[PDB]
Amino acid sequence: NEFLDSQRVWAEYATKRQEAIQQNRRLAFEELEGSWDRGIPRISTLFQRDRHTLAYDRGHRIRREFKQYSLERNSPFWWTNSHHDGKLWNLNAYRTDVIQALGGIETILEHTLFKGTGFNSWEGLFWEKASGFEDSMQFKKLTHA
Amino acid sequence: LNSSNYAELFNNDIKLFVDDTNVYRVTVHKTFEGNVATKAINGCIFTLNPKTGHLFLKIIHTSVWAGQKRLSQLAKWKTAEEVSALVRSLPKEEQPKQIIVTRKAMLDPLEVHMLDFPNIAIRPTELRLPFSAAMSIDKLSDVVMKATEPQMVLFNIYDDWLDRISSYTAFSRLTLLLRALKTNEESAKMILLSDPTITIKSYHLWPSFTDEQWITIESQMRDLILTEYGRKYNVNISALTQTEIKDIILG
Amino acid sequence: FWVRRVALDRPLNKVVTYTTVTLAKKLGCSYTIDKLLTPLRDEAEPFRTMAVHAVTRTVNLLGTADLDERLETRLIDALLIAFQEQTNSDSIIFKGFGAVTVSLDIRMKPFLAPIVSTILNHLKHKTPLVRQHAADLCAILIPVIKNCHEFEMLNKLNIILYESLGEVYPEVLGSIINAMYCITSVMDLDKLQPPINQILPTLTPILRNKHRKVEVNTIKFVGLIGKLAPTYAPPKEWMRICF
Amino acid sequence: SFIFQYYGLVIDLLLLGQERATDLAGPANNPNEFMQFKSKEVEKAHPIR
Amino acid sequence: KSQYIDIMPDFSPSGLLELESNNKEGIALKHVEPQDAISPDNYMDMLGLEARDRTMYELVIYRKNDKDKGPWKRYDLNGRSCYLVGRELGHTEIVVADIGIPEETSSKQHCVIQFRNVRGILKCYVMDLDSSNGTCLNNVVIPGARYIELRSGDVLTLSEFEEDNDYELIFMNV
Amino acid sequence: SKYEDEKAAEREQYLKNLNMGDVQKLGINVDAHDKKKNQTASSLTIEDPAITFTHDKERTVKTSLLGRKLYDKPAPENRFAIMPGSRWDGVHRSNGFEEKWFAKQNEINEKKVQSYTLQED
Amino acid sequence: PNLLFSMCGFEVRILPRQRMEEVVSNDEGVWDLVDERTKQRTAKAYLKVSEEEIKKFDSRIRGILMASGSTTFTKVAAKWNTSLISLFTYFREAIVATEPLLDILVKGETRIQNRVKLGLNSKMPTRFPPAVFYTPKELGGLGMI
Amino acid sequence: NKIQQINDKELQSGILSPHQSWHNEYKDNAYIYIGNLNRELTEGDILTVFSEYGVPVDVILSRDENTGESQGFAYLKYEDQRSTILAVDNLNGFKIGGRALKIDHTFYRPKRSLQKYYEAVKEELDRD
Amino acid sequence: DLKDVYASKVRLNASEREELALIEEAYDNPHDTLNRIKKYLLTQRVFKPVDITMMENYQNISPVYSVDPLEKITDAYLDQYLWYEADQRKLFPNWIK
Amino acid sequence: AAKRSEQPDLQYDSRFFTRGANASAKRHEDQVYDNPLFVQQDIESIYKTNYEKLDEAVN
Amino acid sequence: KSSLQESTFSKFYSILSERMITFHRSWQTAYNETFEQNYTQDIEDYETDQLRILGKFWGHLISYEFLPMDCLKIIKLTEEESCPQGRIFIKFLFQELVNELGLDELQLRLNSSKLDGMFPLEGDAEHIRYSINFFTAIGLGLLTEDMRSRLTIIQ
Amino acid sequence: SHQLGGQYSIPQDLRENLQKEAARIGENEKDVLQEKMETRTVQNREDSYHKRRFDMKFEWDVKGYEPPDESSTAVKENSDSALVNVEGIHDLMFFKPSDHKYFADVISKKPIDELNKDEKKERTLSMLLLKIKNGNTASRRTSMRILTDKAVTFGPEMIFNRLLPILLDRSLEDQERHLMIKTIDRVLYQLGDLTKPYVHKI
Repeated sequence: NEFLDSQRVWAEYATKRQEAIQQNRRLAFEELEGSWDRGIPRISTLFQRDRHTLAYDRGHRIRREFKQYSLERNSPFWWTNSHHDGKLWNLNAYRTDVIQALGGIETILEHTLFKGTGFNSWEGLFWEKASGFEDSMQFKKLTHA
Repeated sequence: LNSSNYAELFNNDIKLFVDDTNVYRVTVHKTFEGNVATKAINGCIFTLNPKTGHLFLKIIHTSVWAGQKRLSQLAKWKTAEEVSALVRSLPKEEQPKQIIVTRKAMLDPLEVHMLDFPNIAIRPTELRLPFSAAMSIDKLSDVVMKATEPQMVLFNIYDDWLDRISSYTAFSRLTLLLRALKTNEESAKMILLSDPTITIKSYHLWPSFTDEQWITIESQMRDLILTEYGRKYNVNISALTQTEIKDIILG
Repeated sequence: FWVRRVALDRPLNKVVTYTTVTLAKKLGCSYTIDKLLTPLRDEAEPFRTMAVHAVTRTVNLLGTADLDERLETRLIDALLIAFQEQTNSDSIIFKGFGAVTVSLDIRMKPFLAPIVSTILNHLKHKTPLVRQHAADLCAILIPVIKNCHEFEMLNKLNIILYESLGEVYPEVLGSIINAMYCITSVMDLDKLQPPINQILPTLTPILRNKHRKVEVNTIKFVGLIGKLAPTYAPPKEWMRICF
Repeated sequence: SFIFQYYGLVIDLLLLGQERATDLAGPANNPNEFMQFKSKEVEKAHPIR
Repeated sequence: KSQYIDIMPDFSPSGLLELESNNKEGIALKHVEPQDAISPDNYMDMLGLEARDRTMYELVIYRKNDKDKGPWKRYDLNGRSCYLVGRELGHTEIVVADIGIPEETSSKQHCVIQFRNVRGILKCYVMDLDSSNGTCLNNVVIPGARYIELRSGDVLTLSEFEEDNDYELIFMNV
Repeated sequence: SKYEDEKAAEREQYLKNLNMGDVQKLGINVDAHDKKKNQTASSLTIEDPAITFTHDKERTVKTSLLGRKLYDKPAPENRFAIMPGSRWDGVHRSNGFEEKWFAKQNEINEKKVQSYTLQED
Repeated sequence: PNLLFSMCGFEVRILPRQRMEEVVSNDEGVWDLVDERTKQRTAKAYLKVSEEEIKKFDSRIRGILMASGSTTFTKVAAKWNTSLISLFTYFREAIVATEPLLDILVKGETRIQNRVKLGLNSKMPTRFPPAVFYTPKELGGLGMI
Repeated sequence: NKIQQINDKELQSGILSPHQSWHNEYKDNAYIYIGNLNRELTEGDILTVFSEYGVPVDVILSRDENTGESQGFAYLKYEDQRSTILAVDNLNGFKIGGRALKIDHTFYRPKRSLQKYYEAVKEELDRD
Repeated sequence: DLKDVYASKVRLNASEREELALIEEAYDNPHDTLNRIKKYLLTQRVFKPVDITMMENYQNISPVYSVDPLEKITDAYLDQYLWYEADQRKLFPNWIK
Repeated sequence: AAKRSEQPDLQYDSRFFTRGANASAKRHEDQVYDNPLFVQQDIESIYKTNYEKLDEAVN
Repeated sequence: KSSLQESTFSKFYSILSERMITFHRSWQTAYNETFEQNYTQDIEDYETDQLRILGKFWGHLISYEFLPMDCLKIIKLTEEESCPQGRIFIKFLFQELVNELGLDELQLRLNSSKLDGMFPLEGDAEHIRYSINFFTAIGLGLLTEDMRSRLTIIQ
Repeated sequence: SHQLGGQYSIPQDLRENLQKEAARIGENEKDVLQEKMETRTVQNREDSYHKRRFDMKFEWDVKGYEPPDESSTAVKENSDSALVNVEGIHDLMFFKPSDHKYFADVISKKPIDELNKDEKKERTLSMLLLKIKNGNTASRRTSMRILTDKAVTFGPEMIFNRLLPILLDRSLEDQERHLMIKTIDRVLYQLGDLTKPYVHKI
């Protein structure tokens, strides 16, 4: 369904490109709005910021697969490159639906220590992330543990 | 942005708000020669659970008023009948611990009718709540005026907000929407009905905005409430301190 | 001359500001601060900063004894707005608070309870730069909270600052320690909460922090305790500080 | 990986022959896309398709 | 009543905007090339042929007092898409035109030889730039500011009458 | 003198309307961008197989909101999507601010996404 | 009547539609091969995931449960999500009719949930309702997909 | 050029909104001042450069009452006031015929001695 | 390409800190780095040794080669340069994957 | 007579290049999602009092 | 409505639908009733990307005979009583019927049913003009050849 | 020529336009490393008025496969005068293209049979100036103190003929400008008898 869809979307790009080179219009943004997240690679990679250096990147497929032999830890996405392809999946609706299947946010938070904090609501809850200051106390004065 | 007073509305035991401004209602008319005429139109008792958003709209037909006088204190004795008839029909898992009345005048007639239920507390608000402006909601106004019988209607005033906000947050959105329909009804309705592509679902009371479209509109209702305080009292907002500004926005 | 385009170029900015402090000797402080209340709450950041410079230099000349109760109310409210909107590490808003609060000292007393709860709120915020300014404003206000005799308010701030000594961000952590130094050198050491024999052992591993703002603030607070309350730590604990 | 594909080019030419590898690659001025022939007579010319 | 206002705006282009847009030292040059302008060598590479099957183009200068001594100069016409024909006396001038003629009756900017790509087909044209003394193709006067299609062997003169023509310009196509 | 104040107050009110823009006196600028959504309905117009037969080219001049002549060819871009008038050369004159403006706008929108998507627990 | 091959981890079986006795409708995991000059569907391609790459996925789950950092509960969950996403977004349709891989996916999601339960020293199911594992990380959960 | 310096500092602060800009003060003003012009450029020549950023509805070149030659500055009004922000911060410091022009926002005051000049201007721009 | 290995890593040994310092030097003075690459492609014919380690995959083990960091900058340039030129000049035909 | 500025073969709307196209490609390796769950994370200010516009509307 | 929230069609909703119809004849009836609700009421609501998923959903169930060809009886091609969004539904439903069946098999089934609103052979020559013009725009002129005879006789 | 299947991606000729557009936009658009290469110089900060410093008067096709040549002498001969050549490739933090012109005795290769002592002295001066300008801190610090002592025995003519022209090139960096202004100031203090043509050049 991706491949049938990108057959359609790239042929629709090619006609609107000819309609606008013919008539000296500019393409309005709404002509390519519905197809922005379709395609293989993606419509949206036509307009990314570093597209002019990425035209010089050649043989990027075989480069990514030969990192087995030179890197000890590699990503499991050896087969796609989102600079050249765009991101080829979207999972935000899983996150909404798994909340709904657990019973809602009120049912989830009755399990927790939310009420002992004293906060009134939970839409602005933020967990501390990794900052780069965890081992910013020592330099080499650091044991094996 | 939020009042520090009403955090105890949202504990786990059931509460219920009761408001009675719209019970006995009158439109001015003129006689066909020309005069002042006072006809009674239909009225409603407003009853809200602030946790769940359940709205028990008790419609009051004009047929009850046609045979009496001194109606302005007969009205409050009818409200205490219907609220107490409402409490008895609920099973005791669902009966409220508290009824909160928006007016001081309702404490004595409700405590007369609630003698059968001694554990239930009846107490007034230190808040001032704009529940009288709920007749400016279109779906609610149509049902009261199409009514030919005394009848109860359940509504859901929170639509579907509860999926993604807490009831603390929905009660704050509600009483800002109801406060701005009270201060200036017609310009408040322009803000809600500005975009035609944003539609109200048939079983919903409000247009289905996105979560960023609600943040924009909530900022516009606060600017309506302040801009009309400045017209009414001839004050610039620059002369007001920040603590006075949140006092105006929250009543 | 008090427009957004004047505030954007620095050489016109410093000339319009000097003319305002020159003219305010004739015009008075009450006439001048009333004119600066609108640039102190403007949406543009560097126009808001230009007003904080003019406010600090006017109050340092003339005092605040001219101001009535309503301008003191409006002035303090505007400074709080310009503190709440700050997004860069410019220091004049703290020089501005210190100048106004030293001027009107005991008249500052009804304003102390809302500013402290604002400081306590910002210490819960997720941006580190917001947490850091909150503990900078705490350290500025400490001698005015003492002068208004509010010793229950100083011990509330000191127990809450003590609970934040586990902070990972060094620029926030250093200004927490500075404010605990400022409270401690004001207070009576027996009345202090938490007691010094709890505070000093918590400071001793923080001496191994490698960042300079944590270090120079912690040596001062260890050295203040070694002057004022040395018998509250055992001798083998003072030698671990020497090493 | 550059060496590896040029080294594997040799084995393709030993498996196909000069004649059939020219059919699949197209003329050098106007080459074929992947699995594209100039005609069907060229396609059916050889049992390797 | 004699004049409304003595001041009276112009609403007419002075030279400076067209001078800065269309570049040459000092004097603004007319003839912006149209969008289908191509050099012959860029037309041969797009069709991809070796030089034995490429078509060349050249403008050989034959003197009118004698064609017998041979070429005056030989100008190869493949490297560019347009060539300005103009006045290069050689005795102090400033260089304007690519193809310079030592003719006093010719302007600095007299005519251009313009290559175009009309539906995949290269076609050499020529335009009179509304010069002082006019231009004649095949000893026929030409109307100004339209591209007249050239063919092989044709002769360009830089003056309207046969009195002032001292050189010839032969367009040769293989 | 109350006569004289009104004659001056009209003079302030006359110079106020004379210095004020014609788009701004008439109507809000939100609507013409919303009229671009009315053409977004006309993307459904091209899909319809019946529209093939009604469609003919009846070429309309691009025209300002007050109704004034505009430029013909495709123009360089600005932050407000204002279109050039018919007296323009076609020569692009700039100190290059508008390109430098669009670069910060892209940069802000990019940086909002990466602040979430580069986080690690 | 079958032409079988295996490429890039996919097992492909091709039936022409003229050779099958009864043409029946299929789920996802079977392709419709279309004849280009007519646009008609003339063959069917059936898809599975190769046995060699079923074992590669199981060895990936064994590697996750042995790495440094696999005692930290959200780190283990995050590695479960990267390898599960990288499996499902690569094969997508071939997973459907590949039954030994579904059995291995059940065992792995149990083993990673057992790493959390054993790191808290208890296996009672009343202490670990599914909200502890499947609530998103922005609400304080593990966020296992 | 001081205007081009304050736009760089505004852009680095990430302001980018017109209502938070220093341009916001002049939201009622549709006229612009154009200065440091070359002496040969004329009214129809000014409408050509400045039409890139919108539609100019009035123009006034100021030129002496005796000799009738250009003082070196002009005024121009746009149909849309946002074209004023465009011209001010995008055409400022642009070298046109040797000299770099200066553009600023302005309040224009028309005079009596240039009255019939204003219709000799208006009949050109009423055509379009 | 060489930099993206370090996008994740928290604790680096001395060889990884030495590796990032050379890349940051190549950003800061790109013309002197580019002349170092040409000097090596013309003259350098003896090289430092390569370390090998094995990866655990439970069904097989697989070797990983770690090349010297200063030599990797030249090899990474030459990798990008050779695939860019083969693609322009159409060395590899359409069937090669 | 003015030599026009050279324009590309296809002109585009401005919004193609200010949108931040393919910006989610610069992620952490273990990021599942593209945006935050709540809008309250991504916004800085819920509401800011603009004394300029509110005073214009009153007066 | 769950299926139109996807970006593309999928075999999941079509395979699930067929299992319900071949279970019991009341599920057969709910699918015949829903096809008329989608065409007569709900057509105005749907965007063009949602009409690709609908016409391929219904054209897949029509071509494997879980719906009769006589469910297309409700469709009438008319200048006045054909929605622009309704005509987009027929194009997407018939492109799916051509791909599955093939064009020669599709002419067998359109002959076997008696659906007049698609192929009018009885009169009203402006409607016979509309239908031939409809189907050649879709890519189906071979279907039109019976109606092409009736028009040249009348003119 | 028939496709044998369909198109599912960007078509073939349409990718090549997009690769040709980046070729055309490549000279106009500034690269990130091209950005750093300019920013190192003092000239990048300057106004046009400030850049007036440098104005100041200081006084037939044949096609077919052929293999590349067996010894690519040409290729080595072209790049051996840009990289290797002859210099101290261990004490300098960098060597620039403009450094080829000014110093140029160190870059040259005439090892013996120089021109009687005095030009042995002329090379050591350009050795001192290269180590001051480009050298690391140990090399700079000694040759700075050596040049201060050897200045009185060198001619003032010899130093300012070589030192002053470096201060006029457009490639110069901020620390490189400072160190040569510093060398002038240490040289001027000792000699004290300065002629009228050299006062003008300073």
